[PDB]
Amino acid sequence: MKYIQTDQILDIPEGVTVDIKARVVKVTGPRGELTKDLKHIDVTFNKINNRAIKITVHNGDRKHVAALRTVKSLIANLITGVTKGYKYKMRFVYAHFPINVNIIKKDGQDYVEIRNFLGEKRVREVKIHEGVTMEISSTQKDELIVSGNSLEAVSQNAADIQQICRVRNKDIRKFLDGIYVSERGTIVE
Amino acid sequence: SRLNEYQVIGRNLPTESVPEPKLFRMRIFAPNTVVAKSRYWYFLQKLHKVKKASGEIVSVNIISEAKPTKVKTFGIWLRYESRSGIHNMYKEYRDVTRVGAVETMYQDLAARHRARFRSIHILKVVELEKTDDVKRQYVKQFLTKDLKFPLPHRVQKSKKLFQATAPTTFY
Amino acid sequence: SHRKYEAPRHGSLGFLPRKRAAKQRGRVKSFPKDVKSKPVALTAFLGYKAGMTTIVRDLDRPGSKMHKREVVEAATVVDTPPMVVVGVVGYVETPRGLRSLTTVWAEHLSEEVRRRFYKNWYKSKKKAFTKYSGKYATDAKQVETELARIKKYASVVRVLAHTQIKKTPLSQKKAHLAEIQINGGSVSDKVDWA
Amino acid sequence: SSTVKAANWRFVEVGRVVLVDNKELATIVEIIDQKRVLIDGPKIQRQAIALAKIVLTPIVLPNLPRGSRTATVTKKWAAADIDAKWAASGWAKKLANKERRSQLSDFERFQVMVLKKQRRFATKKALVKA
Amino acid sequence: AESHRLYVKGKHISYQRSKSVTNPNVSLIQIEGVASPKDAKFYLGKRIAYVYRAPKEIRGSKIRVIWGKVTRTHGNNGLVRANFKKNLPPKTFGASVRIMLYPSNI
Amino acid sequence: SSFEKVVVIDGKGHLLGRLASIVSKQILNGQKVVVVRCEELNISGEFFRNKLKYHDYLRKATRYNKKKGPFHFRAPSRILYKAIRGMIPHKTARGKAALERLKVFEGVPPPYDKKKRVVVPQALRVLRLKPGRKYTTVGKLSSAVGWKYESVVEKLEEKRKVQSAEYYAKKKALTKKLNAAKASTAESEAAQKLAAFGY
RNA sequence: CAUCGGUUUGGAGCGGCAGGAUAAUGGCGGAGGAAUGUGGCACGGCUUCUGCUGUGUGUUAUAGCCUCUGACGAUACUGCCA
RNA sequence: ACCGAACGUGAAGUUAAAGUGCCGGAAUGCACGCUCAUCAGACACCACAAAAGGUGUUAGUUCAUCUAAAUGAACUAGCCCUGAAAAUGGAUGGCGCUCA
RNA sequence: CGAUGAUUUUUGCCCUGCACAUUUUAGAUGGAUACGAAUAAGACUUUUUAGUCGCUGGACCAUAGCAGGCUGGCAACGGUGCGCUUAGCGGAAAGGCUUUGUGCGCUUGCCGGCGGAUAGCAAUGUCAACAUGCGCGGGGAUAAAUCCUUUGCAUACGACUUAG
Ligand SMILES: CN[C@@H]1[C@@H](O)[C@@H](O[C@@H]2[C@@H](O)[C@H](O[C@H]3O[C@H]([C@@H](C)O)[C@@H](O)[C@H](O)[C@H]3N)[C@@H](N)C[C@H]2N)OC[C@]1(C)O
Repeated sequence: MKYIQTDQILDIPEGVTVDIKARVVKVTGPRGELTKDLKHIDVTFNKINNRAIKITVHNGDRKHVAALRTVKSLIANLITGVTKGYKYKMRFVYAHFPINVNIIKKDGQDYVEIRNFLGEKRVREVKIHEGVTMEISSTQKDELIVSGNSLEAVSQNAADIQQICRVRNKDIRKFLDGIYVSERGTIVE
Repeated sequence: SRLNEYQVIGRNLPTESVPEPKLFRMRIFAPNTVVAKSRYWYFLQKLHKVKKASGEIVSVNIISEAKPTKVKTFGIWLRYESRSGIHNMYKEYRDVTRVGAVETMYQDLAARHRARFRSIHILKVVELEKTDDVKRQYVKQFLTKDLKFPLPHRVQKSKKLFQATAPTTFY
Repeated sequence: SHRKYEAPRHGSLGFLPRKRAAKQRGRVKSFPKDVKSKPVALTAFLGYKAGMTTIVRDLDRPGSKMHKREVVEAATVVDTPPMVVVGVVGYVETPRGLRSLTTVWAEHLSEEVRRRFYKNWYKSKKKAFTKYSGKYATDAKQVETELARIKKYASVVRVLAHTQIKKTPLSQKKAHLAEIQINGGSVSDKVDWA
Repeated sequence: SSTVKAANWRFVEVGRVVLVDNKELATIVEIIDQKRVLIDGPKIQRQAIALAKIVLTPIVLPNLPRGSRTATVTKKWAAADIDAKWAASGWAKKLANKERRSQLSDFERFQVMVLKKQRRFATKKALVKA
Repeated sequence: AESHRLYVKGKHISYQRSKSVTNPNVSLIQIEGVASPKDAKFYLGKRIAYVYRAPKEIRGSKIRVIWGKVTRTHGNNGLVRANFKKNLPPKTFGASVRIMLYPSNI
Repeated sequence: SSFEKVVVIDGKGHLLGRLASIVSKQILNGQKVVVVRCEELNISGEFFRNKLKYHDYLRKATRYNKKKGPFHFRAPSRILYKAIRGMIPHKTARGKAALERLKVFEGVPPPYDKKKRVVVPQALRVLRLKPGRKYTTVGKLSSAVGWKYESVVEKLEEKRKVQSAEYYAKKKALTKKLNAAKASTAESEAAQKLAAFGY
């Protein structure tokens, strides 16, 4: 409808410094550094003070304005991943065949190896994204821990694990086997 | 420049029974006086049972804007015909003259409703004196405190086909 | 109307036109992809088809009915006397494809490979490569500069080799000359090896 | 610190000085909508104009109320010395220099050529001694 | 000096034409530096020479000339209509012509 | 708007059809045109859509003999050439002469690497398209339909840009030196007299 | 090349006159009003009030605006100039 | 066979219908909006599309709950999307065009 | 489209200097004047706070002299044209961008002396790049292909693979 101005406020906490130039966003915190490129969006940024940043769209229509909240949420995930971390938990679900999951290394590169899924002889390997750590949890039986600074990478790599274990040619309501994301939270609470 | 506002005054031709027929006035938005009188007769023939042949135009006069350099918000009430029926609607415009707002309304109903000039009756054009009389947000957002806004992505219009310097859009 | 019954096409559309080949020597359309870490080595060789014979062999394929049993197989014999390296060609990458920059030849060429540059050898003065051999005599600095060019600019290096057809029972005296791409190492290693 | 780089856009707002027809100055008095404003100045006619027909300048008339009439705008304009601020800007100097150049006769252009010859002689002498 | 030009550069663009029929008697000429009908009106009535080279010498010269004159403007982009003593041959579409400064009114 | 001996256009960021129409009219009027960096040309619309359009183009071929059919060139400069030829009466001798005045290239080959390149504002994408619209880079489209030399052109363009940056650094150093020399000889009698004349 | 006659296309053309709400405006003088409320004052989060700042009250004050009107003076628009 | 206009042989001027990004003479002319389509659309006769759907977007109508900071329901009609399947490769005339 | 070998003992061929004369031209008539990238961005200075620039190339460079003659002085020791020389860089289609000394010229940076008429009041009023040929001059090199006979890895005939 061509709204004259739309604003969003980024709350940037005590231990972070969000550096922005030409829609390239670099968020430094106690757990490291995260970068995001936003050259595909027409937005502008204002430093209100050290603890707040204003994000603005001028003369935007409905969809251009819809992108504004998305921009703010993405940068906020950057901040909360550089200060609090991100941790996704996966549980192994099976009826008869135990799912054997190991973190192996080939070509000097880390992989997640899933064996005996529904008794299949095929072995499944999922490449581990950069900055994402996998860890077989010890407190809980049959649980995988996916952690990292980037919410996007951690969630995508957990989804890669969940999608590789789809059941074919069966009633999935009955054959409920798989590896599913059970908890989505933060490393430090 | 497309339109002017006219008053058109007319009556029935005097007869022995009615020597002093009533005078009727209309406010007509027209390109010229020929169209103005035509619109007057069109509306008088729809409202009252009077034809052009038994009446006469008494007066045609330009009505100029009182304050042509004062920014105003206008409310306009309309009856228009769509492809499928007849509808009433009310819209708001910002301009410095009534004729400017009416020209914008004609463009706007052409653009959004495919409503040609022949399909629109202007019920009433009113200058909205108070900010509370302004109802539509697409005009209400220009009535706020300390209004300011940039004009990003300026495209400069060149007089030559080939430019020896890289394009810029700053402003 | 449709064919009354379905049948596959006769013959392959991928070997068209069914014309005579432009040359009798089959040319290598594509060479193996170059791996830098490997040792410098040739990728092709030229020989002569001599005939076919029969062999007997023990088969090693577990799960086959003929596992650890003798099979009789047809085989082909290719007469392959050694080839002689007589030159080197450097190729540069261009937006229009590979382009040969320069070619450097050896000082001495045998009669059989120099017979390749003639249609009437016995009526000729045999002048082929007679002024080129002088480019070595003084100090071979022109040869060194051309090879330095190949090292500086070429991305693909191929060697020029010819067969020794006089070691075959063939009555033909012309040797077959071909380019064989050099794979492995750097371009400098390739030029040195050539 | 966070160090974000902000835009340096010129804003459409009351008091912003504009050029009209590349020749004459004016100031924004009111905003009509996204496309149109009311402008006024001592050397123009108060009018409603499209923003696309005028060019914003980096100069803002300070403390000009919205909807000011012609007398108010002229008084504020004279008090703020907007003409002086504009005439000192390199933009106005370039316009004035182009106008000056376009008035030269053939004989004056000849004089420019000979003066530039002398100028170049001096500049090259300076260049070698550098 | 290095330059000796006393004419304005031009090009033979086209004939007067509709979509399908051409009129060789009128040539459309593009004057260099002229981009509006306002600026083109300076050149109305000025003489135009098309100068070309021919194989056979006439009075010892191989250079031949076809003379014309600017008659009116054409369109909105500063082109002009020209009238030559002999119609310019169509092979000269895209060739250079010379717009003289005379008859002068400066 | 002057008549030039050659006009060399940097094709980067230009919209295909608008540049094509401008260049067609230029060459038809006797102007020689060179367009470089055709791999950097733009087409409006998302990449997938223009890929579908090129595949619709590919589908057209002479049924009785494919070798007589339309020939689908994949290189970006040939895509621009196809756009330009469709705007030329190319079956006339005058049209062939006009097309002989045009040259199109991937990258910036010599001798045009050391010549001035210009832009065409009426065809420039950043000036023409509304800011939110999607567009295609012709180099990416060409690779997706069979152009084989994207990486070669990219490498050679990197090398050219290194050399050009060195050139520009030297030019900038000399320009600064000359500017200092001009400022030193300022407040001179000739300089003041020139300033009175607008120069 | 000059001047004339016939036809015709132009110029940032220049000037005189008439009409209209004897334009409407604007400018000046006077009366009345209000808020997207200026100064002032009272309360606040960030300011060593370093456009800081928001909410209130109220009516020209350390900015202004709107309506009506009184005497002048122009301009646009349309038309005429033998 | 429609629109315009009816015809001796010429010069100059002006037009009708139709047009002015290139092919093609004439503007990438000035302006307000709408539309983004993984079968967009593009001009009378004329070279077709329906019933019916969409929380794509836009503008409107009528009710309702709201400070005891806006929101909810039904609906109208613009463009867009679905409904929309044929045989040689191919047609807004072609190129191509997306604040067109 | 590229690389590479050999290119006539004929008075034929190649390279090169000059001079003269011809033919051709899709169309010279001061100069195609070289960063890259972004565009809701670039650059400069302090300092990341802010100030400034652009808002078109109507720019930059070149531009005075019988189409640019003949002569003389002053100021600076600069600018510039042609011919030699050194060194480096450039392979995307490099064939160009440079740099070192050297010889002869010009210099409008400033001031002088002489010359142009009559082409008659305009007439392109003839000044370019490309190529070729002809006289002289200086360097340099000294082939093959086809027919024919032969072969059969080929073949209707041409063609092809061979040998002489
Ligand atoms: C306003 N009246 C519209 C009329 O304009 C037209 O609408 C078309 C619509 O039918 C087209 O859409 C239709 O036709 C296209 C194709 C055949 O063009 C199909 O791809 C599409 O599936 C089909 N729904 C749509 N793409 C454009 C509208 N203007 O069709 C009739 C109508 C819907 O009444």
